[PDB]
Amino acid sequence: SRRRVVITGMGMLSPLGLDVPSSWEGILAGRSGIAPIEHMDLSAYSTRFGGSVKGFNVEEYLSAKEARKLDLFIQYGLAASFQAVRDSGLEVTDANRERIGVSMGSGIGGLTNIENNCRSLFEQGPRRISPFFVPGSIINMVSGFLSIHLGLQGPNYALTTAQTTGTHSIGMAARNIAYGEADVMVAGGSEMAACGLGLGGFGAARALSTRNDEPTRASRPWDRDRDGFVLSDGSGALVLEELEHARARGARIYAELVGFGMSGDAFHMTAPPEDGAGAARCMKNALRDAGLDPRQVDYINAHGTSTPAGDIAEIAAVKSVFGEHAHALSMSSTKSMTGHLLGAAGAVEAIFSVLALRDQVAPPTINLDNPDEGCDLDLVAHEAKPRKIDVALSNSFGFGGTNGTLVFRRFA
Amino acid sequence: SRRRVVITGMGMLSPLGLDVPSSWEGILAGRSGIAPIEHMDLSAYSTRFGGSVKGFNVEEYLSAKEARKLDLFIQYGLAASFQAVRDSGLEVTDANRERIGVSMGSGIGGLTNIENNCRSLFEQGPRRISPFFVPGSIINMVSGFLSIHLGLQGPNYALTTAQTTGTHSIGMAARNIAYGEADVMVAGGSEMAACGLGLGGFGAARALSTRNDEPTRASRPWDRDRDGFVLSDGSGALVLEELEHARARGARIYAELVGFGMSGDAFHMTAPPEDGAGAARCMKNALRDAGLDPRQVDYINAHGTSTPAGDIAEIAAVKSVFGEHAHALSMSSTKSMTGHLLGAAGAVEAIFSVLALRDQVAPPTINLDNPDEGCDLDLVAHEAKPRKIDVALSNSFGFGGTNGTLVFRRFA
Ligand SMILES: CC(=O)N1Cc2ccc(N)cc2C1
Repeated sequence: SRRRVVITGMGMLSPLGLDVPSSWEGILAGRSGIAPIEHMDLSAYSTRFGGSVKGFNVEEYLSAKEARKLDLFIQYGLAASFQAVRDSGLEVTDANRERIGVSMGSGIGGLTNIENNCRSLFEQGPRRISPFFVPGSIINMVSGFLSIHLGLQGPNYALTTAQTTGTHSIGMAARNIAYGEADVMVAGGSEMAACGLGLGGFGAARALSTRNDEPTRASRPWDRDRDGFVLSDGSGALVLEELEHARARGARIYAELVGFGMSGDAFHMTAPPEDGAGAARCMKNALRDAGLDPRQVDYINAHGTSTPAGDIAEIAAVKSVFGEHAHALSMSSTKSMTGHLLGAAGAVEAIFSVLALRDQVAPPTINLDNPDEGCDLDLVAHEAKPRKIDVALSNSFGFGGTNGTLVFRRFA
Repeated sequence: SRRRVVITGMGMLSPLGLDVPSSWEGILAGRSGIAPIEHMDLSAYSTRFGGSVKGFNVEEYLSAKEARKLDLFIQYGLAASFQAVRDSGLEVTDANRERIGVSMGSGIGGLTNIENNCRSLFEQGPRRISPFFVPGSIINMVSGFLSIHLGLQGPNYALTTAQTTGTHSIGMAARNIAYGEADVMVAGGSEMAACGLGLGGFGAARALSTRNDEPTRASRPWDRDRDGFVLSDGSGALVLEELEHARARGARIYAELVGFGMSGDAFHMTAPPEDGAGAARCMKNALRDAGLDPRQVDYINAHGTSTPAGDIAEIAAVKSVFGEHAHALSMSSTKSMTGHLLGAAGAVEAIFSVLALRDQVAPPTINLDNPDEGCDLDLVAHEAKPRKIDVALSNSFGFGGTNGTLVFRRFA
């Protein structure tokens, strides 16, 4: 039957740093990775800032010759994938390669790449479209390229479920191992949507904070002055591993993955139900899946996108699932500092959640100066809060009424 | 032990018709759906033909208002999903809605919408980007929109595994049911990449047939004159159902899905290994999953893309897997008539594999006028072949070395 699943490796690019420890240091210090965007000219855009990955050197991972053929999202996913695999100390052999797979996803994928070849197509013509446009841009090629580079011959796929992609990717990889389709999976996601179509598209839908004159205070989840999410780039990857396999080889285990929930809201293409009915169903499935009393949950890492409707939905979802225990746990949004990595949001927040467990600290919600109507839970405003965390939960919600929950606990 | 999964409903948009019975009539008569592409200037392109969905009326499915928000690939996916659900006679209720989920995917997604919003971005700047650009273009919106429209609250997600997408979607939907996460799933894929960026993308990699003089003859898997694949558009969708839930409501069962294989080649970003190592591993994994010996397999719907390296690698794979049984089974490429629907290839080709079981006939590989070196198997050249079929394989292989196999068995 169902095997248990532990975290043996983590890798990350965020607007807070080029690895996990540097990113985490910023999280505990309540530092913002949000700044005006420099790689393009956004004077015609209603939003001109985001969470860029700053100082990324792809030639720490790939030959410039390969890197040139690949969209930044693919570069970011490989960067985090390679970190996580090295962090696991796992050796890939002919003996285990067929039992090691990969599920790295993206919400949008190679939008910069499609934008640039679109430029070439319209300004010059079809014959200037790169021969590398398809394999360098489509979402499954983080899983593809990682498998080619490392010899991973296990299950090879990618999810695209918008802002839920990282949680879905991690959770379903765990089910791969749980049910014995694999002993190891590299799982998470990557996003680089900070191009014309991305900032314009989200801008057109009026979803983005337009606080161009103070980018670091734009992402203010549950604050009454919130005006949309902040668009950020990066990657999260975890090495998920069957528990006995991890023990046999003496792997360092950060935490166990005990619970995964999915659920459609069936409510609206882009709007979350104000009652949190979808988040509620999802967390309930995931806590059942983990065989837990909801009162065991100590820390929740919220979706916490800093949109009006999304944030309030999540208070209502947590009050409804946890009843009075909603006032005992701590809930925070690391999106306060990183902004919204979209399909990678689930991945980086999975790792922040595992790190709350290791270090016994609730990350802060920075910029929560004036909590909104009903937002009366412990939201770890401003400053990290050292506390007892046995069980941590990470929530994601996306367009299509798509929901995911991951439940982690300490392994000893 | 594990719940059994059956097919109770099927839906399709293809170059051979706007539904399954019309597509299947096409298939068994050896008709081509390939023609010069219209309503689009391909003067500057090396390929000017493909498999277009001819005569599609989205308003049979959606309001004009709904449909104007959504890329053709999503319209195609919804059409297939709606056909399939209706074909199943499933009643969605408050009692069962949490146990009905969706896994509809795409290889490439919303190229045509990205192209048109790009046209507007480059000519007039970002204030001409549709506010429905993002949710109207991202790959999870077939699953999103279907779930919202039918009120489905089960597992809500999408796969994107290039030309393997449709197969992976159906396969991992089947897993959700087997391991009791859902009782019903709508699964498959949709694709409409016949924009400048698709034909130009694949054209730039010289992956496409350039036989503009005889478009019906361009797709010729295992023929010595083949010169790359034909780009085709459309959708497949299956209603997957746990057996006891099918029988309890007196569902018409087309066939049972007994076996699912995934596997990475870990070989090359675009190229398959010459010896079908990947396809071999994947078919072996799928037959082991089904608890079947290779001698039990009667019909294989090949990937059969009409690429020099792709077609011959599949011959290698089958010979390696089926040894002294490889000439006994019939193996045909329906891409000989449909061309390559990319991420929807696996969905439509799963349906054709189910109807091969229902009607006891192997669909032809048309245009196999001169089989290449080593292509001495029963590739059902030119005409449909009635024969005994108890076990059917549908193989899919994609960029990133991503493999998928589905094993269907007759039900009586
Ligand atoms: C043409 C056809 O087969 N259908 C099935 C179906 C199901 C639901 C909705 N909204 C619309 C339609 C149209």
